[PDB]
Amino acid sequence: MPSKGPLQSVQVFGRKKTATAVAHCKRGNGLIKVNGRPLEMIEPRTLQYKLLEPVLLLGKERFAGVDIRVRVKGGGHVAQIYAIRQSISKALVAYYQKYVDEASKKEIKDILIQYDRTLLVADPRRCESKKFGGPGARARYQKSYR
Amino acid sequence: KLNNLVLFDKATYDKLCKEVPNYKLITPAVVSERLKIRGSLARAALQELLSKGLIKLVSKHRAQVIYTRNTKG
Amino acid sequence: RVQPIKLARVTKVLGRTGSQGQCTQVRVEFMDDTSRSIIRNVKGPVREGDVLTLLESEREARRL
Amino acid sequence: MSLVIPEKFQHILRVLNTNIDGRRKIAFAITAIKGVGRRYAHVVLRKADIDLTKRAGELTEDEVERVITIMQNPRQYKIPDWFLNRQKDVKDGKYSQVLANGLDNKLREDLERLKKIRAHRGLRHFWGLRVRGQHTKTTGRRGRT
Amino acid sequence: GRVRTKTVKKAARVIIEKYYTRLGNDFHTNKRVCEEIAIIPSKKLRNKIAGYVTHLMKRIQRGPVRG
Amino acid sequence: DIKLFGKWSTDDVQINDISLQDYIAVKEKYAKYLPHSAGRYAAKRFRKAQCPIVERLTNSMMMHGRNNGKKLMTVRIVKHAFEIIHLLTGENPLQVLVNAIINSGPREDSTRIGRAGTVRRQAVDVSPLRRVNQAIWLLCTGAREAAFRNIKTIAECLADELINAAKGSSNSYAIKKKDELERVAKSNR
Amino acid sequence: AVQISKKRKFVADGIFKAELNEFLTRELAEDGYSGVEVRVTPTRTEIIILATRTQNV
Amino acid sequence: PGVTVKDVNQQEFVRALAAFLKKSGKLKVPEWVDTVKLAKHKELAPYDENWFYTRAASTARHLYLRGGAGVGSMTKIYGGRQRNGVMPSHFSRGSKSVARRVLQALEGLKMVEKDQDGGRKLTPQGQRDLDRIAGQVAAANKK
Amino acid sequence: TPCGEGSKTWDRFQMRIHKRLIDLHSPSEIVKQITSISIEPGVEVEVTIADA
RNA sequence: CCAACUUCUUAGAGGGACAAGUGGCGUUCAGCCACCCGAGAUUGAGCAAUAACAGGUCUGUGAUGCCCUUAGAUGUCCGGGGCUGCACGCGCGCUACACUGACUGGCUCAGCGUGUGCCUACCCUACGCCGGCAGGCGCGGGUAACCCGUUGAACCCCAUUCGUGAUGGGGAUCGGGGAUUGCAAUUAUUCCCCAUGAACGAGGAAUUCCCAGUAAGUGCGGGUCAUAAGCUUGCGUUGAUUAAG
Ligand SMILES: [Mg+2]
Ligand SMILES: [Mg+2]
Repeated sequence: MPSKGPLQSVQVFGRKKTATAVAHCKRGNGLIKVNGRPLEMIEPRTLQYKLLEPVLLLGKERFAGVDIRVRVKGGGHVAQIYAIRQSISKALVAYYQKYVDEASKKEIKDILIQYDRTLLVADPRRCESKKFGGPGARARYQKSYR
Repeated sequence: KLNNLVLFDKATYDKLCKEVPNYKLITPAVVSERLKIRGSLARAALQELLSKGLIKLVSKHRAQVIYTRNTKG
Repeated sequence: RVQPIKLARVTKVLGRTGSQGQCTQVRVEFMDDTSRSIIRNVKGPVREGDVLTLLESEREARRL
Repeated sequence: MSLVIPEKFQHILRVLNTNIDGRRKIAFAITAIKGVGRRYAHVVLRKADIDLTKRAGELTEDEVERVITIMQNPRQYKIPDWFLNRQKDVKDGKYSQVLANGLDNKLREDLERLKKIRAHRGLRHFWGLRVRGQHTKTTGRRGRT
Repeated sequence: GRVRTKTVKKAARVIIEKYYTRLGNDFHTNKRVCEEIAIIPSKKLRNKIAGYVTHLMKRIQRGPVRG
Repeated sequence: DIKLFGKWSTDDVQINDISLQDYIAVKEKYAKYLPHSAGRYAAKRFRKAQCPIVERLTNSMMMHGRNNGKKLMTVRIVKHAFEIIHLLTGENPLQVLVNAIINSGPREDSTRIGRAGTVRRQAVDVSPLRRVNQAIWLLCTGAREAAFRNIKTIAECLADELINAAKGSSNSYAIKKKDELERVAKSNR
Repeated sequence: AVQISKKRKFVADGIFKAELNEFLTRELAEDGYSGVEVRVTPTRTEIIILATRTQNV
Repeated sequence: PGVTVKDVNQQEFVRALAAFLKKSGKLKVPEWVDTVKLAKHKELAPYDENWFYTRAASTARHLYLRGGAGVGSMTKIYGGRQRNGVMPSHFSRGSKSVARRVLQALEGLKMVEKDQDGGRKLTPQGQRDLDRIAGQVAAANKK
Repeated sequence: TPCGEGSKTWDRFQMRIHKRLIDLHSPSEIVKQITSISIEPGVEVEVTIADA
């Protein structure tokens, strides 16, 4: 039903080493999930306070006008939860760069930067390939002499 | 020092339910060296003191089951 | 022998020593007057502006 | 519900020739029977319709005798044919699960039968050498002087 | 590990000595100048010339260096 | 305000000894929710100082191959052992760990390549990062050779050794081995 | 016959270029050969020599 | 309100449906169900006694996520780590003719149906009753 | 190494072919004036069937 | 046309960082030290000089000089044996030596890449149905971003069983049986089952490899291939203590 104010919605991602994960954060009422299931029912569950972490220190009721859902492709069990974290870190930032003023973008980015300059900035380091004489990316095979 | 007596005698069980709910670090690897039981009854006896209501659960973890004494406050 | 074991803040890093770079050289100050100083040698990374602890105050200067 | 102990407790049992220890549970105590391993044990205890949880010192001779009977011959009690030890034995043709010292009867019986007709593998058991196609230039040293 | 090679310092002396009045103390201005005025093969040595240019746009604007 | 593992705010922990203030990092700027941070700590030095000690201690716990990449099993050991601390004392468990940094960090240790006073010759002092670096390591190794051929769980044995080192009564290994290095450095002080 | 895959198309015409290079080097050694260039057409196809002496070739 | 399987603890949803098919005894239990070893990459008999029911739950639960998974697609998901001892370990297939029996066990239970291609999807009779007991187990968390 | 002696070197000849794609609805007599317009040895273009 | 669009996928051009800005240094020289902006303020490898070693390879090569051998052939086909034999020593490498573990059952997330032939005949496999496993038959797709295939990998995680025992740790050794490969498995090709259960309880003198996605645990993928990986070469996951001398 495309009637009343459709598609007031930015789509913002987050990557770490393969795991790209994108939030299609619409206008709605307090709904965050990954692939349909809610946040607290996730695979790690020992890291259950670093994938709903930005909704903790920034707010539930401040950030309950949205119907975030995230699909995930790539990565691993530590990669994908930082990826959806980075997805819901900077999506509601970029929801605030456009559909309101930068008074609220300055309000939340200033929290997100001063704590872990890595919630919303991409991870630079990557796989860094093997070499042709050793077992790993730096090491060599064991040298013998006699 | 080995095969230390699964399936309690009567000389240890009357000591167990005397003060093992009383102290606070109630853990299977502690009650199996402070007593002379070899454990996996350490897991068995601890579950039924939780079943009676002498002790309280904290962990519910697979590698570490943590309990405490009764609230005497 | 019986002395209060004393915390101490450094002046400038004066370079490595100890034939392998495993000692540094810090020349601490003894927390009370700014003129009482002794040249010393600690091991561990420095970060100028720290406070290290002296087991005793009268040992040796590093000069042969 | 076993919380202290009953009045009786087989301190060490005695089954056929290998006395199983009384303070393990059943599937891991009867492994000492050379012919009942750890994997063969669980099928015995579940075709007997006994309970798998109890230790060794708390089964009386009613239940043990049904455990002893079906592991004495597993064939006629609905245990499949490619699960046994001496499948298609070369003196009978049948399927004969040996348990006791009879397992050591038929073990040497392979060695002496091959030693009698002078095959290659009969020579390798006779010699102080490996059998199953292993190299011996730089492995298998402490089995010799 | 920073110190720029001679073929940067040789090619960025003839820029500043011959085109002094077309230049100034902003980097992004000078990057388009050498883009247009000297045939540079790739970008990586291009702006590395222009780094020494602005470094000497703040140098010979004060003193008489070999200019 | 930070609720370390969902609980035990970093407000009450008073860093008291002045030699070891700005190298212990449970401070309000540098308190996290739980110790699992994307590191980047050995590209340039001296940013592994303001890293919170809860991060450093859980990283230095998995050592020997079969426990080498396993980080979300070595953090629940810190999550359980802080909780057992609250059983034995009823304390904000961060405060009792930083006293274990205080009471197990050495002061004196010997350095010389060649001929021997003990193996080294010359005892020197310690910068107030290296004795903290040796503080988090002495708690792990002192917990590790008391849980190897022992029925005791490593989460108990961690929780046993550090608060016994935090008081300090020559019972945990981080007191009886640390004072060995200080005494043999006094043998050639 | 029926057609074959793309990664072995590209070593087919690669090994086609390598072989007539080796033959014409042995064939045109005394005439200043200096390589060949191929053109593939779906008609009469088209190859050239780069010979120094266009007499003896 | 509207409750799916997805918003529910799917670890103990397995126990929610292993309790379900055991009590509603229409399921087809094979005769060899205790001499199995379960998918040769592991070397002991299964510790649970009614393991065939809790294996029948997950092959319904995995089928609700992705459609159309045949027998070989469902073998290679229950595979694990085969320790060959002194040689290094590997990954390996499950067992087809225990995955084939259990998918034929839901066949007579009428939760599953064959496909246009090869493979099996679960019929919407299968999705209407496991989400109801997903609603039953969700309200069991709060009570 | 053409022998077995050396110090364990390993060179990596890698070949990377690219590919693009274009549709047509057009009649295919003038498919012949798509083909014969460049001599161009460095292309490998293919003609998809016009049976539709 | 019975919808648009490019954030995520694929690339294509171009833009992007230069030590530019701010301070302290030094001959206000080249530059160094951190800070601010920033995705990033050392991404990692390929190629690589002059002059040489009596380095190795004549068993890659109809590259090759000379010598030797030339039909009772060092040519070459055919069957069998050996290239694998064991009082001993040496070098790479896997598994381990548990409780941070191991079982059993659940929950689970990837990248790199290969695939049917002029010769040479035999590939990737989905599915269906027979087997407690290894497997077997019919039906298909794929010359491939078109099919295998969103590559449901392992570690992990939660759930149970086991408790410091040479034990359910270890699985060498070794018996019997079952299938697949092929012209042939015997001197065990490989795979599977049941049974057997050795040292091994953290390692002498000495020594290697490496400092950021790095060491390492952890699997998958090529290459050799009919059967074939404890090897090698690539891949991703997990992921560090210590160092700036
Ligand atoms: Mg132990
Ligand atoms: Mg040759």
